[PDB]
Formats: sequence, structure tokens, C-alpha cells
Amino acid sequence: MSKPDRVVLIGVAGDSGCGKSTFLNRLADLFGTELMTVICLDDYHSLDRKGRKEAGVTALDPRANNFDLMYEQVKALKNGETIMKPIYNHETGLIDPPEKIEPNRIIVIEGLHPLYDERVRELLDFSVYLDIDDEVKIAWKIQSYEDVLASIEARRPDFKAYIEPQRGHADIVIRVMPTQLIPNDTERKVLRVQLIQREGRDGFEPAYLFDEGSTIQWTPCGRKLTCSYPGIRLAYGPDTYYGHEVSVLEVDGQFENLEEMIYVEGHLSKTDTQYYGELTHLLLQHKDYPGSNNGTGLFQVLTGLKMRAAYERLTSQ
Ligand SMILES: Nc1ncnc2c1ncn2[C@@H]1O[C@H](COP(=O)(O)OP(=O)(O)O)[C@@H](O)[C@H]1O
Ligand SMILES: O=P(O)(O)OC[C@H]1O[C@H](O)[C@H](O)[C@@H](O)[C@@H]1O
Repeated sequence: MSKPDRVVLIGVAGDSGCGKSTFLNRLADLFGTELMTVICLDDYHSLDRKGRKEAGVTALDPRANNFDLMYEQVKALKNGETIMKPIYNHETGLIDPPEKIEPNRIIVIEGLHPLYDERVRELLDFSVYLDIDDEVKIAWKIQSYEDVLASIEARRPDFKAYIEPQRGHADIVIRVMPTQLIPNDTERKVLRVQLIQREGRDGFEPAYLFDEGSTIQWTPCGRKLTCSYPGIRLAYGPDTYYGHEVSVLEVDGQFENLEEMIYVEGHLSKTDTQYYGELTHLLLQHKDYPGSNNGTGLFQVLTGLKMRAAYERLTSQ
């Protein structure tokens, strides 16, 4: 029967090893496993692992995915309709018989091409893109320089042709970069992280520092917070990005204790937390998650808070 329910559709774009499973685990801390259903878009591969090898294409290739079928079932789910979704088996590399997916209050589609097809794009209510510099992405996989570099060098043509342009369509881009606080760094364990927040989505107001419309460089270490060198550095300001207006929040360095975390949170505006300290609580809820001490975990939680705010906004009427 007809319903007043508004199913909210969310997209998470990125390659593997880009913190995507970590990000989805943090979203579970905010929504739970009950009313959120997560769909790995690899299920819409048209070619299985042996098929892609014999056709000579990677999984990044659009000719190895069925966007007609993806759009059919995502649209059906958003109409409160039950679907029979195929299953891609990452172990055996095969496309297994389908399973029954029931519509939920929140549908999150995640994978390589959630923002690639305009038909699916029009269905999404909010989206992220996890952007990892080839420098940082190389450092994560290596933690053999030669063999990894070759691995990411073979995939980059497909990546820049089909994957990277999705950044222009995301409401939020989480960009991970090498640090600027350490001269000639080798390990890439300290990270400079940016939260690129697009202007345009109807109710989505960006988190900011001090003044939402202007540019600030801020070092929180001082008379009220002690840090060891090099410390923490933050930035905020308007900018343009793929021809659209954005608000960029930035953080560089590591949090070495809880006091530095709550100090930064207390000085951020419009984080959409529901109580003072919720950002720090969620960030420390899983100490083992990678990035729990720097800007990657911080901005993942912040992005989820924006999704929660977009969800509560869409389901208020
Ligand atoms: N913020 C981060 N800091 C350091 N390493 C990370 C971070 N996010 C991801 N990684 C590395 O990537 C690997 C896979 O992480 P995961 O979130 O499962 O990526 P995906 O879900 O895209 O496969 C992890 O084992 C970790 O080594
Ligand atoms: O090298 P590719 O064709 O991109 O495949 C990389 C991986 O993609 C898929 O999503 C599965 O995880 C594996 O079946 C495969 O190894």
C-alpha cells in the first residue's frame, strides 16, 4: 500500500583501500543495521572476474557494469518496491543467483560508479567521494614500492577517465593528502585532510571555522592547549571546485590525546552534532578504525552527521 515514508538514498563513491568500509562502519554507528541497508554496486557487474580478464578490462571500466539494471533496481527500491538483486562473489569472482532486497528507510549504494550515471545521480539524496592522493594511496598499500606503484599505475587511466570525474557531482569530497607540517616526509602517516562541501543541496549547510563566508588559518595549539611539534593546523574558506561553489574545511596533523580532539570540536560550527562532544565520542567509539587520530576519521564522522541531518530533514515532512 501507499506510504507517507520517504526512503532516503545515499551514495558513497571510491576505490578500495580508500577507507570505504571504515566509513560505512562509522555510518552504522549513526544509523544502525536496522533501518539502513547497504548495497555494494559490484553486484551490478555485467562481467565476472574471468569475463573481465578475457575481455581485457578492469572493474573500473563502464563496459563491465550494467547501469541499466542498476538504475532499474535503485529506482524500484526508492519507490518502496522489493527487488531481486544479483550478487557478485568477491571470493569466487562469480555472479551468484540473486537475493531479495526489501526497501528500507535509508538505502546506501557504495562502490566505484554511484555518481557515474545521470539516471542514478538524479535519485540520490546525498553523496560522498573518498579522494586519496596517489601519494597517500601508495603509502597505505605499501604499509614494496616498485610493485604497488606499478599496480596503481596500471589502474590510473581507467581511474581518471571513469572514477575521478564523479568528484564534481558529490555533495562532500573527503580528500586525503600528504602533510605540510613535516619537511620531506617518507611514511605518509601524518595526513592533510580536506572536507570539500558543495553548495546547492537544498538543506545542506556546511560546517565551518569562525566565519562561514571567509578564509581562516588556525593553529589551536597555544595558551589553552599544549601540543608537541609539529602539532595540529586547521583551515577553512570558500572556494570553487569543478565550477561549483564549495566550503572547504581542512585539518593537518595528528591528535595525540582527547583534549586536542574536544578542543577542535568545540571550535567548529554547524557540525550537526546533537550534544557537545558527540563528534569526539563517535570518533573514539572505535579506536582501532584507521584514521581515528587524524582528519580522516574526523571528517568521516562529520560527513555522517551531515547525512543524518539530511535524513532528518527529508523525513520531517
Ligand atoms: N584513514 C586511514 N588511515 C590509514 N590507513 C587507511 C585509512 N583508511 C583506509 N586505510 C587502509 O586501507 C585498508 C582498507 O581499508 P577499508 O576501509 O577496508 O578500505 P575499503 O573499504 O575501500 O576496502 C586498511 O587496512 C588500511 O590499511
Ligand atoms: O583487476 P580488476 O578487474 O579491477 O579486479 C579487481 C577486483 O574487482 C572485483 O570487485 C573483485 O574484488 C575481484 O573479483 C577483482 O580481483
